[PDB]
Amino acid sequence: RPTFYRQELNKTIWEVPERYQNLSPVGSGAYGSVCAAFDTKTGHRVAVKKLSRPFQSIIHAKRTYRELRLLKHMKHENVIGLLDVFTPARSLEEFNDVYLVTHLMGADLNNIVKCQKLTDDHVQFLIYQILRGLKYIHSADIIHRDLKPSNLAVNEDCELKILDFGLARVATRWYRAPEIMLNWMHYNQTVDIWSVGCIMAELLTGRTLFPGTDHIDQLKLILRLVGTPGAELLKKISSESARNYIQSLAQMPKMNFANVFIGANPLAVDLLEKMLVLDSDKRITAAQALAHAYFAQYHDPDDEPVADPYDQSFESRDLLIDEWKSLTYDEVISFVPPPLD
Amino acid sequence: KPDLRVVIPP
Repeated sequence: RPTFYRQELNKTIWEVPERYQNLSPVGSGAYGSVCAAFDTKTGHRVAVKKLSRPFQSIIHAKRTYRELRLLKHMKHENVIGLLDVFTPARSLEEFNDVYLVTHLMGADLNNIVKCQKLTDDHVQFLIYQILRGLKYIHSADIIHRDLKPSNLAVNEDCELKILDFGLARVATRWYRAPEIMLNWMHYNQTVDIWSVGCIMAELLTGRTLFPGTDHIDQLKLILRLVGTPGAELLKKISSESARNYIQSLAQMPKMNFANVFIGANPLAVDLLEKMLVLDSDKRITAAQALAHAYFAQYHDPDDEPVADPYDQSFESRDLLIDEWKSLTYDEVISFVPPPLD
Repeated sequence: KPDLRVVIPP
């Protein structure tokens, strides 16, 4: 057990190991507050997050366990990993606070764009890394579910990492696939490919692609580009009311993407066409995208690793708050730090 | 590794 030192910031007690110094409140939310600090062990700055009452309810306890299990499993150059996880508690009996530590990479995609105009090269490398980390993630049967520019950290060398996975079950909505946004059916990994598509388009034209004011307004902007649903997709929509509303819409034909992204790399326009397909079963997968001509200068099959098996059977267990809490404690207890470089 | 550079805001 390291030596802890406790201090009060923004009216919140932070008790952490002495290795973390000069803690600076970076922000807060209903999830927990986050502090910026310098990690004297790696010599790198980091993000220290203190969870907000991890075990308030069965729901929260389980959600806490899911986040911890997910972060511990993530080991890839393009995905944020768990640098450290700790609790000042000396036993389960007193276990109550959970602290998560991750790398502070530089800036999110939005802050990059706001600073400079990107070259087609940058977009290539950026989208490539996104798909590279996504390939890793999807191979583990994990779906991020909330990809957007704010969840993309980029460093000075244009290197990228995916952060903040969606754990729950305008902005966000603008990069969401339609089957999710309106709960049309059980969705698959390709929802993230839909997000990548929206993000790529924005980087190329400097404009949000589907900035709808509300769900209906967005669905219309979307269906106007890709065309209205066909019978094949319709039969997949489980909601009878949903199907009913779709059929009520005035049919629309898919647009020629070349006519929307004038002046962009023909290869990037092709890739977009492949990602922005309305039927999720027809969208290109992460692995498939890495092999697309647009990324010819960065693609390397021997350097696009998949992940180990990720066991999610826990999602279907019905446990007591304290069982979920003890499970979480066990995970904290068994955490092995990443090799020092 | 790719010879790309980006400016990081303060």
